[PDB]
Amino acid sequence: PKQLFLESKNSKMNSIEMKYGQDPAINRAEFHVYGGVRQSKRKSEAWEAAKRITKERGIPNYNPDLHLKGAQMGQKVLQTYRITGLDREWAGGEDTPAHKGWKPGTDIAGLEMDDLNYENNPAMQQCYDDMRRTAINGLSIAHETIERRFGKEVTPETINLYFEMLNHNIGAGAIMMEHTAETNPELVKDSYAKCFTGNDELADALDQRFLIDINKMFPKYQADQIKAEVGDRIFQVARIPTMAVRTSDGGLSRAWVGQQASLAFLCAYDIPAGDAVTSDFVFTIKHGDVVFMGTQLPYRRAQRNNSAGGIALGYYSDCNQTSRTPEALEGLDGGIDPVKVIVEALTPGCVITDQGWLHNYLAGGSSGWSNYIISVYTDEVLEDYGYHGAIYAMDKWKCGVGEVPNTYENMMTIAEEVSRWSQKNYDEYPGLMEAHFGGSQRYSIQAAASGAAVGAMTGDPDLGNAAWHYNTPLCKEHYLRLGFYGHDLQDQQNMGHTYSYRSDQGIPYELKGPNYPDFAMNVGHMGGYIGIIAGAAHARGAAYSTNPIIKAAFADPNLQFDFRYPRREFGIGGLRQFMPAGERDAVIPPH
Amino acid sequence: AYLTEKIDLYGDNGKVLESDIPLEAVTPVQNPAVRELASIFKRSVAVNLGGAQKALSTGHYANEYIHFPDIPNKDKLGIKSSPGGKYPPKSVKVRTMDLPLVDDADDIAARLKERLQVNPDDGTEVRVMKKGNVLYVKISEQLANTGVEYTTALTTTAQAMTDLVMEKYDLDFHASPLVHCAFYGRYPQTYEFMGGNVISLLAASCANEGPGFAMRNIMANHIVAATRKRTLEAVALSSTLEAIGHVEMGDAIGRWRRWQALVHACQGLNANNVVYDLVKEAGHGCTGDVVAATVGRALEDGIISVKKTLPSGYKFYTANDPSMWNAYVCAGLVAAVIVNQGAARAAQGVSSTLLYFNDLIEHETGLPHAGYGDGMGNGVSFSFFSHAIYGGGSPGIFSGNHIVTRHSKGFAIPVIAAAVSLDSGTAVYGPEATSGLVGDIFGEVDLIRRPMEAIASAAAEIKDKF
Amino acid sequence: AYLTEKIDLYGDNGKVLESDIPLEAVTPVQNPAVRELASIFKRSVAVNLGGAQKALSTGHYANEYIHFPDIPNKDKLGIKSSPGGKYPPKSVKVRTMDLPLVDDADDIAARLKERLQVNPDDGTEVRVMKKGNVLYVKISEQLANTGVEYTTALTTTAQAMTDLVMEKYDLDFHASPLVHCAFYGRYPQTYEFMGGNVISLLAASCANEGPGFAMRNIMANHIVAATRKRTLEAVALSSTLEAIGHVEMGDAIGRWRRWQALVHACQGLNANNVVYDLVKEAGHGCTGDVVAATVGRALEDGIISVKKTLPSGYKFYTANDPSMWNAYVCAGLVAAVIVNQGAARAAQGVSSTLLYFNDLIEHETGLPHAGYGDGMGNGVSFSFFSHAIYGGGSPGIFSGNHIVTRHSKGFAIPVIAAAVSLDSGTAVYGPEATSGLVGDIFGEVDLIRRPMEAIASAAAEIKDKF
Amino acid sequence: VYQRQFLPADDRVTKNRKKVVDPSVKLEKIRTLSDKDFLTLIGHRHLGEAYRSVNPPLAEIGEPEDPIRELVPPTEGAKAGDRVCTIIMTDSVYNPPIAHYTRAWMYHNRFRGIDNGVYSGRVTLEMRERDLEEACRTLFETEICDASRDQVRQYTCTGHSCRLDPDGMMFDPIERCIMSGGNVVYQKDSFGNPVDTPINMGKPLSEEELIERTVVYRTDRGEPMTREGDPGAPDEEVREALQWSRRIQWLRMLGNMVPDKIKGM
Ligand SMILES: C[C@@H](OP(=O)(O)O)[C@H](NC(=O)CCCCCCS)C(=O)O
Ligand SMILES: C[C@@H](OP(=O)(O)O)[C@H](NC(=O)CCCCCCS)C(=O)O
Ligand SMILES: O=S(=O)(O)CCS
Ligand SMILES: [Cl-]
Ligand SMILES: [Cl-]
Ligand SMILES: [Cl-]
Ligand SMILES: [Cl-]
Ligand SMILES: [Cl-]
Ligand SMILES: [K+]
Ligand SMILES: [K+]
Ligand SMILES: [K+]
Ligand SMILES: [K+]
Ligand SMILES: [K+]
Ligand SMILES: [K+]
Ligand SMILES: [K+]
Ligand SMILES: [K+]
Ligand SMILES: [K+]
Ligand SMILES: [K+]
Ligand SMILES: [K+]
Ligand SMILES: [K+]
Ligand SMILES: [K+]
Ligand SMILES: [K+]
Ligand SMILES: [K+]
Ligand code: NA
Ligand code: NA
Ligand SMILES: [Xe]
Ligand SMILES: [Xe]
Ligand SMILES: [Xe]
Ligand SMILES: [Xe]
Ligand SMILES: [Xe]
Ligand SMILES: [Xe]
Ligand SMILES: [Xe]
Ligand SMILES: [Xe]
Ligand SMILES: [Xe]
Repeated sequence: PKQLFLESKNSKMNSIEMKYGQDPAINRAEFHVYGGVRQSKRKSEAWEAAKRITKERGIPNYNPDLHLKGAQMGQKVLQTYRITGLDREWAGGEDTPAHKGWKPGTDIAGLEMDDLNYENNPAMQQCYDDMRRTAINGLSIAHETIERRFGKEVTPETINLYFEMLNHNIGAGAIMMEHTAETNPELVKDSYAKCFTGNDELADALDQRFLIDINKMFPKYQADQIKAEVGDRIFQVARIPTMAVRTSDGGLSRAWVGQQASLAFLCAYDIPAGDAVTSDFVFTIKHGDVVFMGTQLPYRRAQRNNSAGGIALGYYSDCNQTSRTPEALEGLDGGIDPVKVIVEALTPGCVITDQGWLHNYLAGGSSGWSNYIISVYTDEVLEDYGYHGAIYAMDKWKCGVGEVPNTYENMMTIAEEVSRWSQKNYDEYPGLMEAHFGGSQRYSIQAAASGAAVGAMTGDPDLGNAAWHYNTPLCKEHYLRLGFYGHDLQDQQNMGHTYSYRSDQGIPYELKGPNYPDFAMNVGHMGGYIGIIAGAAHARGAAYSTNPIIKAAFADPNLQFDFRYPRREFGIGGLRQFMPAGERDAVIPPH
Repeated sequence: AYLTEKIDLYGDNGKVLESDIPLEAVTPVQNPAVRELASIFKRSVAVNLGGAQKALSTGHYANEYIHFPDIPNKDKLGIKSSPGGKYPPKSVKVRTMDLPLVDDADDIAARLKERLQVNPDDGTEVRVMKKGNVLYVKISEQLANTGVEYTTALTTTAQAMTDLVMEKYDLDFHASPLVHCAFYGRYPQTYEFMGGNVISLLAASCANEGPGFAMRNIMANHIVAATRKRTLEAVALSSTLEAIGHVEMGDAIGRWRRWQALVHACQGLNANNVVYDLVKEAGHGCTGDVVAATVGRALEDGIISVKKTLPSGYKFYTANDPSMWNAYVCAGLVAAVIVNQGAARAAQGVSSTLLYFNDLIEHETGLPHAGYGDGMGNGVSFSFFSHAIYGGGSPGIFSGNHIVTRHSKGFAIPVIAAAVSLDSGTAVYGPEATSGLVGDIFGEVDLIRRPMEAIASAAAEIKDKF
Repeated sequence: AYLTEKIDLYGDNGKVLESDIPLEAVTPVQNPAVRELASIFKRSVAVNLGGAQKALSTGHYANEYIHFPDIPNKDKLGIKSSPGGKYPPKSVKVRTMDLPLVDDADDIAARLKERLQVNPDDGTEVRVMKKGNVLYVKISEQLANTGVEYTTALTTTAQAMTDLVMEKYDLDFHASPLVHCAFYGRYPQTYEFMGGNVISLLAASCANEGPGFAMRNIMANHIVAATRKRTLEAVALSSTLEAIGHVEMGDAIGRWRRWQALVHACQGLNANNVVYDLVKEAGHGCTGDVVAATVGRALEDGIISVKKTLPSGYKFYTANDPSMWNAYVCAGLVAAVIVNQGAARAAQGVSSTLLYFNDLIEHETGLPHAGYGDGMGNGVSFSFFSHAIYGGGSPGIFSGNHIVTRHSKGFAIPVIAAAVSLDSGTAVYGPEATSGLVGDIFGEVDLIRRPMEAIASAAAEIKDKF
Repeated sequence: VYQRQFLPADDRVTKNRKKVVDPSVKLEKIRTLSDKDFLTLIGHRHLGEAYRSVNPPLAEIGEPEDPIRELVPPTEGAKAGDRVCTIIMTDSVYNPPIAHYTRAWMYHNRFRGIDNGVYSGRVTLEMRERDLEEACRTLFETEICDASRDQVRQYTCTGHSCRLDPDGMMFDPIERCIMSGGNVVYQKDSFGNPVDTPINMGKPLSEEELIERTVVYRTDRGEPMTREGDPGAPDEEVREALQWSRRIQWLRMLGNMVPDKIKGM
């Protein structure tokens, strides 16, 4: 039974061999014989488009012949990529707002690096936009103020009218005033509002078009856990237009919903224009009873709520919906598969924090640092290493996932074996060593596979992530090289900070994030931690890792991005088959 | 030069507390009680042991409905955790723990004091409250003035609690992040110790609207809760905090120093019993009756005089003492709010009274209202942002640092404290809802709860210096 | 409990300054000189009268190439300003003015001191420097401690300057915004007094990375400029500011207090002459020779011992005193930078020495390096962000508050100060470029320029208290 | 003076690491380069050209009174005020006689006044120009430089992890380094610029020589750092590099929890 990177489980594709058309175990290659960028369909097409652009605007742009010392890019193979594990999927074939239904089990192979660049991939951009345009609030206080101050009864009928009105004004219309401007419905068709509740009788009394159905979206055991936390309360989940956050930031969401929800309360309950109660609605939405995807950031990297930088790792873990899919519930031979949850949750975890945030907010440029991150969700490499650690631990400790005692010693044992297996394959397959040519890719992958195995096997997220940092000596003392110049800042320091309680060192992994100082600057890490946190919770029988409200809030088929199968969605964007929201086609000239 | 003009300080019962006090003796740069008030806000924090214990026990750490779940019934979920169900599911407990913090509050307070104290008898205090659920902490001036910041009581208390709990119960390495979370909440992913269990009366040090605004970032609900709704004591606390804030902003300087000191003395300390006298005279009437009483008192005291009589008979008044006229308008402003919002026993109208008491004053005299535009300006912004969809909230959530109400130079927030003190429970975001712990714990500090008498006694101690 | 262990404090010439000093006597919570240093940073500001005068004169207000243009030759531009050219063009002057601020610096200094003074014998100081172009101001402790913030010297000086200039020259109403701009710059559109002419050694109070980081938001170039490149005095100033910062962060507490105090004593104050002795022994060598000297000194002093000898002959060492071992690694770290960057007289390699002195230490002993990961961690981040396209800059622009170098618990910034002090002028963003005014003005304060002797003398004054 | 042990050396690989980093061990010269070819390869200055300076000579810059500074003699480059120049080398993952972290450890132990960065694909060394030239004689002419696996390249450095070419040479996108008549020659300088005549580096070492002298562990040749069965096994049953790695992790974790926890450990 070969490694998954040499033979995918069901399609039997050889992901590494397909890059070269040569046995990846052979240490031999011919260089300078590919015609440079001519071997790339996307860069060749880009060159021809660039010539037209230069002629039209009068300023040169993309020009591959500018490559240093006459050496065009492409002196070696510009490898293509295969999305990991698409041939092992069997569910999620429903049509989505972004594309017709994917046929589960169909692979996406031959993608070029530029197809998985955040700048060129609308699925990756929409993934982030869906997170930041979301506003979540408890409605108890607004209903309390209406009943106690205003004097009107709140019933399923008034809640339904409130949601019909909020869905009319959140993106397009006006209700109370004469002569008022409105937005073109075509530009905001992705904007809407819903609610969820732990009260099954209330859920059954509402118009289901406005309901996030916990009983439908989740398996029984997970629905029971979430409903027990939500209790007899109503939570609103509103998504403002993607186009609106694209003209500003995610901090607009709570303010925007503050305006529209206040108006829908005024109109659904006939409250006079200017009544003092109005201020309680906006205060409740913006501050009184609110859940944010991201918290504010300090002056150097100043941000209001809902920027990728303020999103706690556990919130990135819980907005992923792989935890409620059949693949994650019975993929490990009829049993729960926490590894499927880790490897999927780390895909937006890596792409959003590294490409969406570190790159598209803190640094930038035309590359999107794409090849660094592509390596974590393609060709079954990290997949093979992760499953290797799980199978090893299940056989050694004779138990299931989440049941290996969470001792420091067991963490070290598993980490040593996964590091060994990662190094064994990079050493025995020159073609794989060349595919993941950057040391950071190889270093992050052995550290992530080790953490995934420890997290999935012990159910302990801090211990799972401790295994990541222990890979620093294991990697360094073997190869005598690690990653890029500033890659091991956090790895070195977290070998000590993981179980430290000093002021800015101690903090559970669920609540760490891109503002934890050690993690604020470098790629190839945060996404891995995000996957580990999600998998550790999954392995110990939990429905989420950090916030049940976030988990329920993203169980929604009306989301533009499919949060259940992110690796697949990023591949669909790679095929140019993902239609994002926010485009301004309705009000611009033809093209 | 010293503000040598003499004033009499009266209590809220309309009886003199101290006579012949130079204005200089009530200023924040001189008055020991006002200075001690700022010192108490800087050095005091509360530790919520009950909250910390609950967070660790159930996994509901921090805020926003966060929950790190531990599943004690894995074998009853109907799932297989082993391929083909070879091994039966076994539960684990990895994110929670039960520590008897509340039961051990007395010993915890002792260990916390030893860690915070720099030298014996340095004035460090730890008091057990709410039968062990809360500790009131006040660090020494020695510790507090080590560096330049005001957050040392907050930072040291959180680390001291975390370290002493890890040591006292000899916890294993797994507990380090969880115990840190029990006290710090989401710090350092958040700048604030968000959802933590170490609380200061001051806001996070990243939240100022400008330099020197720390003493202004205190909600009116906190002030009302700490003074237990005693109207003029809430006005005195709010006005005194705004007075300290204006010194730190650099506005109690040069040709504006007397103007700023008089706002504090006249509106905040019932100087010459003006506030009390105006409320007494017009209490059975409307806002307009306070306008009549304010103009009459300004004339009686020689602060204003008739300047010119227009052909219609309308008289323009002139300010013989412009800074004192402004201060009399500020006193009339808080009196008007007491009469208007006091009659309704409902705070909402405070924003309307702020606007129209000033507008009526100008139309009545031809003299500028409080702040030469800020009184009406904030009446407008504050009215708008307490009755519209755009932002804001009910009166009690505003402060001198809130973008909506920051503008007025110290005479606006005290009227909000007066109105919220008189409210009969007409709001949902009232003092009990937003400031319960603040009022129960910090309200026990005599200086915070009843500053009027403390300021007057301290002013009398140094009256002969000026 | 008091840190009673005795240390000897040595000067930069390797001769003892004070013997038998308890570690407790050099801590920021006890030492009067360290406490006075923080007090000086809080209360001192510089007024750039030359800059203010030039901004008003030419209209080049604030920063970023801003210019409010006044056109004195409107009739020579070839344009018509009247329909059909009925009336010839006439120039106007509406955004600029000429005030002799520098020529009147002496009288302005007297007026500023009187405005800032609370009481005659309060300690307020205003000194005229650079022939009238700059004023050094130090407000009194009375004014500085009125409220809770550290920005009072900045806010009061900007307002006193603006008010006194408006009054002295009896300027018309048009001048108010322009004179305010001459001192405040873009405030309040900016939180900072951006492009203004009132400067503090501290950063704007909105800029901290966390609570208690104010004393850490000071660039290494400022420290080097203030100590005029005297290597160990720059190390002492940087280490002392990091020591105060760590107290304010809450990290000099409980079971971590001794560890934190030893970092300051051993790396920052040449305790027991370790730094000097290591540099003396290995000065003619490489980073590796400092590693050999550090391990040898730790063994000689009984700080470490052989734990186990592996079959190959490699020995694992054990720390008999873990906090002192960490402190000896911190001392060896600054010695390593002095030897390595000192040989090249070029600061850039400081980030490489920070990383590899620690990495070599671990490989040599089997013991953890400084900060159990932070020393190598910051060696990595600091190296990366001083040699790549992503951000950062030259060594001198980093500080304890910079996201790249904040992590280490007080032992990283002092090595940057040492390296930049030894630099022969190899950078463009060196101390002269970023900290000229800081070094010329604040460098005149003896305590800032030469803290080592001041700390040792103050420690000897209170050595019998512990 | 305490005698350094440098790192655990229980086998051929770690003993090779110790030789490279120990400054008292002479690195054997395996090739001769003329001064013209040597300077042409570096590409910063040519033979007979005057050294450029970044600041005036040290004696003219008015160094302040500073007793510690007097204990550290400046290098000749520092005394002259030479520009700080960078040289970059890349070691293949396939059995090189020196690898990236060993370069940092060796540089910090053998050369004075350095700046150096370790990356997976390259290693920089930045020193005052004349000092850098002296250091480069060791980097280019001794046993730590196999012409086919340790190459000089200032940018477009990819190749460390790439498959070897048909001649066993490491890939260079700019083709600075080529195989001609069995010899490895630089047909362009370290910056990819033209050279008047190629710089001959001689023959590469044979495969068995490379395996004998390499500092890297490799699973394919049966010499991984962690062998099958080592994970979890007692310290005495694993490589000393793994016993050292486990110890550093235990002490960084316990020490950073409470420093006193590692006392006597
Ligand atoms: C008041 C304040 O809102 P909060 O009271 O803090 O929720 C502020 N908003 C605004 O200023 C809204 C301005 C636009 C709406 C009014 C247009 S007239 C803000 O977002 O910080
Ligand atoms: C370092 C700092 O930049 P400055 O040094 O402050 O210019 C910071 N940037 C970053 O952290 C860039 C992170 C992304 C680049 C590194 C990818 S490994 C920031 O924008 O605040
Ligand atoms: O070469 S560096 O490690 O500085 C950057 C890698 S993108
Ligand atoms: Cl409890
Ligand atoms: Cl806080
Ligand atoms: Cl006046
Ligand atoms: Cl400023
Ligand atoms: Cl600025
Ligand atoms: K070419
Ligand atoms: K539905
Ligand atoms: K709570
Ligand atoms: K636990
Ligand atoms: K007890
Ligand atoms: K003590
Ligand atoms: K103080
Ligand atoms: K607070
Ligand atoms: K009391
Ligand atoms: K001038
Ligand atoms: K003018
Ligand atoms: K004065
Ligand atoms: K400054
Ligand atoms: K200790
Ligand atoms: K062995
Ligand atoms: Na254990
Ligand atoms: Na020659
Ligand atoms: Xe990067
Ligand atoms: Xe390590
Ligand atoms: Xe990852
Ligand atoms: Xe308060
Ligand atoms: Xe008064
Ligand atoms: Xe400084
Ligand atoms: Xe020491
Ligand atoms: Xe070379
Ligand atoms: Xe070996």
